[PDB]
Amino acid sequence: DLELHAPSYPWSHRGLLSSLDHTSIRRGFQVYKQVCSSCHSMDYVAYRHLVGVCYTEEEAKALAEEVEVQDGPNEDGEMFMRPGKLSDYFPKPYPNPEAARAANNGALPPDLSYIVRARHGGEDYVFSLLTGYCEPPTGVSLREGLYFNPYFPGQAIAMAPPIYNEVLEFDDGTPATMSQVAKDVCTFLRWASEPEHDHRKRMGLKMLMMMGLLLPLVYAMKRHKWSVLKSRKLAYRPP
Amino acid sequence: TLTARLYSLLFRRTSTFALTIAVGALFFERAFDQGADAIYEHINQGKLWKHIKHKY
Amino acid sequence: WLEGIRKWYYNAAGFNKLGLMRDDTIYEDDDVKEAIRRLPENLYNDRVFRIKRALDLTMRQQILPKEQWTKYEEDKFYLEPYLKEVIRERKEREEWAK
Amino acid sequence: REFGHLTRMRHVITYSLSPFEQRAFPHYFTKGIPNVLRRTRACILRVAPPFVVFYLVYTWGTQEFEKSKRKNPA
Amino acid sequence: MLSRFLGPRYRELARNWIPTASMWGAVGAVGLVWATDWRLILDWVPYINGKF
Amino acid sequence: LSRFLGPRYRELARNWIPTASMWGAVGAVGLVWATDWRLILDWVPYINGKF
Amino acid sequence: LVDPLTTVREQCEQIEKCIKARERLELCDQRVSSRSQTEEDCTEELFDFLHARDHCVAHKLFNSL
Amino acid sequence: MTNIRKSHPLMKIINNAFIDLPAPSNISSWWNFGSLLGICLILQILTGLFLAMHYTSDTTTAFSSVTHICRDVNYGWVIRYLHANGASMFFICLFIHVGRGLYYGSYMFLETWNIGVVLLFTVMATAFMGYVLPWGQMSFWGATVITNLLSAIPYIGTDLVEWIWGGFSVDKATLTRFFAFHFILPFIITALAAVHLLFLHETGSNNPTGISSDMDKIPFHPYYTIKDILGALFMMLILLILVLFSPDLLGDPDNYTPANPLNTPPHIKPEWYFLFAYAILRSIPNKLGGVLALVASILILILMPMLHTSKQRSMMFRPLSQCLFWMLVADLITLTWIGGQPVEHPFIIIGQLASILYFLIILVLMPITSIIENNLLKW
Amino acid sequence: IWGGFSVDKATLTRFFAFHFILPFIITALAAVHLLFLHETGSNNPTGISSDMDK
Amino acid sequence: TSDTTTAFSSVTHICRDVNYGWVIRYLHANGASMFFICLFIHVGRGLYYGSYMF
Amino acid sequence: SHTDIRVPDFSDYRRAEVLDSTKSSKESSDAR
Amino acid sequence: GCVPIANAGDFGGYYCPCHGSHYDASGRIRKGPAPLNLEVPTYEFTSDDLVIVG
Ligand code: HEM
Ligand code: HEM
Ligand code: HEM
Ligand code: FES
Repeated sequence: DLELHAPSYPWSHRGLLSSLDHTSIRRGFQVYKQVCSSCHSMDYVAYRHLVGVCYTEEEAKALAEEVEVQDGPNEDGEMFMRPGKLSDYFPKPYPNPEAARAANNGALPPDLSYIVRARHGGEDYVFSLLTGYCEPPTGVSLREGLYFNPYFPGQAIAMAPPIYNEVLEFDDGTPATMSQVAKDVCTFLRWASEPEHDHRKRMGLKMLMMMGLLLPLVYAMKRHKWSVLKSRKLAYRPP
Repeated sequence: TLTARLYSLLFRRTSTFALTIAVGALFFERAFDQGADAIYEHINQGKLWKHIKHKY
Repeated sequence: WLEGIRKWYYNAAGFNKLGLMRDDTIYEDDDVKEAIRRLPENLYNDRVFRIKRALDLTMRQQILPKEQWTKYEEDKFYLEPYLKEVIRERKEREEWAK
Repeated sequence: REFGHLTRMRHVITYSLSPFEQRAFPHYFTKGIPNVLRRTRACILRVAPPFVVFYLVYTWGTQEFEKSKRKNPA
Repeated sequence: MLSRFLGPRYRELARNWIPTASMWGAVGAVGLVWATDWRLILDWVPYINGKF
Repeated sequence: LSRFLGPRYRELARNWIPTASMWGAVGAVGLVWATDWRLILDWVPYINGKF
Repeated sequence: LVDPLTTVREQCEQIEKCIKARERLELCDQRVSSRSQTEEDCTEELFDFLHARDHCVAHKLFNSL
Repeated sequence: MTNIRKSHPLMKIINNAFIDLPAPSNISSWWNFGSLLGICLILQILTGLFLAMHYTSDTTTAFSSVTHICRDVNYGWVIRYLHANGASMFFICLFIHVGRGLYYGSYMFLETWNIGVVLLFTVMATAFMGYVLPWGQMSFWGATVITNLLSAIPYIGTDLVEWIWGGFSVDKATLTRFFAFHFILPFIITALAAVHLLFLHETGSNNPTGISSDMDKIPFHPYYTIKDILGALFMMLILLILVLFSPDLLGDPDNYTPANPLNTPPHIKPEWYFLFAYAILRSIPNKLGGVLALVASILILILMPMLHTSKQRSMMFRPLSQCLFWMLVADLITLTWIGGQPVEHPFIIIGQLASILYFLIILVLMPITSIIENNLLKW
Repeated sequence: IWGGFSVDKATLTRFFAFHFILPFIITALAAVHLLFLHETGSNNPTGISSDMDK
Repeated sequence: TSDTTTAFSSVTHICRDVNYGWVIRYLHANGASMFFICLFIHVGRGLYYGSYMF
Repeated sequence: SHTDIRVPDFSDYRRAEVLDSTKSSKESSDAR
Repeated sequence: GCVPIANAGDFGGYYCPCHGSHYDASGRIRKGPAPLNLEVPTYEFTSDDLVIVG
């Protein structure tokens, strides 16, 4: 059996009040679009959420119209195909779950809208997983089609190696090293799971400050109004 | 004493107490929000969208 | 001897720290509720002031100075006779009910 | 149950001071720290032992489990 | 709510409580503009206005 | 407790046993009637026509 | 192109925890291979080796990235 | 002519309940949790309503609705995680409240104690349905397991289980009825909490010492009201730390996978606040015995006023009994951890001993010990 | 109140939520109604106080 | 299911494919009608016999 | 007797302003 | 069901090739982490062409 747990990587957003590197989010979206979107899906995230996080409005619009998304029945009686816009969720790669299972070896690529909030370990898992591919150890013979990943439960993941060195060209020009690609995609997936990650932390900061201020004064109020009982100095004078 | 003048001026009347509290909150929200946003952007510099907007 | 463990438990109980002599810590059931009532005036007043002191100390989370900790050998059982009489009367009443 | 039908009490004198002349934090640390140390001394020997034996039981279970999950000569 | 409430003592009492009631209304107005974040007042204000 | 048993309580019980037992009979009849316990109504003449 | 992942992998494999983890690994492999029909797997030794390597690797790598 | 505080018929109860209520002078912080429960309930009512604002209790859209709350609605994530962590914190304060009641001999108050037991039951049922609502993998599978536990009841087992399910398995009907039940029950809890306070007010309160404080009562308003506010602020501190720095710290990530009735998750552990009974349920090999032990674990609180025999009301002055009580708390923690762990060699036997000792302390060890110091203190 | 620009999803869901909660508020206010009524007693058709005939 | 794509379908489901569900649904609607009938009669009684003096 | 009783010294708890027996608390009442 | 067979495999009828607990011709798992064999319902072969199941 055994379950090799993912080591705790020192992510930039790991800090108590540290938010994700949004430039890393911009880089991590491209790998999802050009690599992970080929078989996987992010159905719960639309192009609208992308603006203001790692893209501006015009780039988001252009990116959305790059793909083609289905709209409702036209005035003739059938589906009419239209380019995407801001209010369209990320395109599904496969028409239905059955098509997804059949197209692959027989497994199902889980949607990544929550894969970081569903896997025990979080980003440290996924990153390590994408970088955990290796030759199976002696005495283990995986079936044709199965690939060996120690971090995957059962060590028999049905995933072709998704990330290899120089898989795609980052627009800004950062090197396409597999480690960089995996790091950026993991940050992007964490953002996808927890979009409020920035604001939450920001809110927490304020909660730390004012409750560091309210708590003494309120306490200072209590000891103020409770001091009468705390300095009673009783006396007994029986006859 | 400054505290004594403060109390004799705008703390004796409970209604003036409320006015002081409200006008104080008016500026406290502003100052605290500015300061906390300042601390947050200083801690996370070069990572927030505001800091990297100018590139694109 | 057995008195050794009795004294050890008395010191470990902690009500001697607050000035209470055993009987002041009694759970007030009906029989006890009568037992306090039957007490003479002086004993009742002393008990009520003593409990007042304990409540004050517990509110302040303090104890008496070491000197005024009621000794084991000085713990007078002012309620045992009255409470025992109440219990005997209750037993007789129940027996007549039978 | 309201104030007045509560008890009978006699010869008890209670003094007090207003909250506006007594410092709300009178020698906070100076007397608080010995007080907290005394309170901790009173109860540590009767509070901690069950928790430490729980800790031992928990850690022991953790390894015993993962050893049971280890290999075996054959 | 009739001639009973109209009288010199009642008028004087009105005068006595006019400052308190009026600045209570001022308290209410300030609280309202604060809570609602009313721009049409807050724009004219000093430093506060920099929020927008 | 020891407050129970003894002389008086046993004839108290003897007095109240018919009432309590037949109140329990009331409860049994009410339960079988409300829940329509097929098992019991199999052995009553009229009400076999339900099923 | 050179990935920093492989570099950090090697310089962390030089650690002595990884040294003895590897020792048990090559002790397991021929023990399993020579045994023609055994049903043992060296997955446990590989798991300990990977744990020892990866906890160490996490400390490095991200600085280079 | 008369103070409106004590003249207005509606103001009478409020004044006699929170303003001029005679309270013990030496009340410790352990009693503040009494407020912390009630206030917390309001947040659960306040937040839980807003979750109900945007929620379609339907198998095909419940999870989508929850994600839309946490991702699209303005500050919906705040409300959602505030609600969940508030429920967890509510159970924290409930356990601390029961512990305080056990310690300072409050179960002498009988009617309040039984009403509190009913409150506990209702709150646990409410939390169960609430965890069912999100319709994640753990939601659906834990609901299936816990409702299948009812099959152990003889004769009426299967029909009762199918009745609760609303069909043949946990599906549309089960979720739809669970949402409405989760809506109604907290109002029952509120009315029952009002009854709890009504019963309590007639006997005052139990101070830590345990002796009657009828002669040292103090007005409620200038006092604990402010102390209760301070306690509520500390509670808000803990809750806000939980929500704002690690929302899913107390929660299994597997719930974020949509509920698929084809894949059993690797672990079927319920929420953190139920394992203490769940572990007991795992301990007894017999299914019916397991269910009876599970229910009796909570029901044992009712027997507590009967089992008390020490002539002192409170635990302040009973050292050996205090060691026993802290052993009980350690046992509860051990049971929670065991319920967290799977059913394997090292954990089965530990669960057996934990359950046995947890029952033994309450039934045998505590009263037998209570005899001992009574004999020790010459009475 | 709409939750959007027209009566739509949010309006229906929130109307369900409010329609669920409110009748319990009705119950509370009805209890207070009875509480207030008891302090004077019901009014007979004749209107005049019937304290000698209760 | 308070969703604009299943609300009407769910109501039809209650009326049609639920054991004695039509009875519950029509009991709800006509009970609302009768509740308002009783409320109007109650308000009329209060107006007539001068119960607003309370 | 009523003459015999007296208020125990509170000097340990008093604020700095109201600590001397010759000054008047009216001066520092506003400050406190 | 990690990328399994469709009534095929080395072990007659069914066989899990991802993990252990290889299925049998009747579905019995050979040895591994599968809690049990292929799930079996309460079939009712009271007549031909019927075999009622759940
Ligand atoms: C007794 C107090 C309450 C407790 C302990 C409680 C507990 C819970 C819990 C644990 C969840 C699961 C949350 C999650 O897994 O993310 C939940 C969900 C929910 N609760 Fe409550 N709840 C309470 C009161 C209420 C009330 C009064 C309402 C309705 C007004 C409500 C509405 C909901 C809804 C709609 C959900 C589903 C959305 C979600 O998962 O958060 N709750 N509840
Ligand atoms: C719905 C959750 C509950 C609420 C809102 C609630 C409310 C309260 C409040 C406000 C108090 C007074 C403060 C205090 O003494 O702590 C109190 C006291 C008490 N409650 Fe609860 N309670 C709840 C659950 C319980 C439970 C589960 C029990 C135990 C079965 C219980 C039994 C008691 C007892 C015995 C007291 C008296 C404590 C004392 O004064 O010494 N309650 N309750
Ligand atoms: C939520 C619905 C209501 C309930 C459950 C309710 C409940 C009651 C009940 C049970 C009574 C005593 C029986 C009676 O005298 O009729 C009563 C009396 C009364 N109610 Fe209501 N009521 C409701 C609505 C109203 C309304 C809308 C009004 C008018 C604004 C009103 C005003 C009164 C008055 C004036 C009385 C005294 C009648 C008398 O003295 O003769 N109630 N209410
Ligand atoms: S893949 Fe068929 S269950 Fe293992």
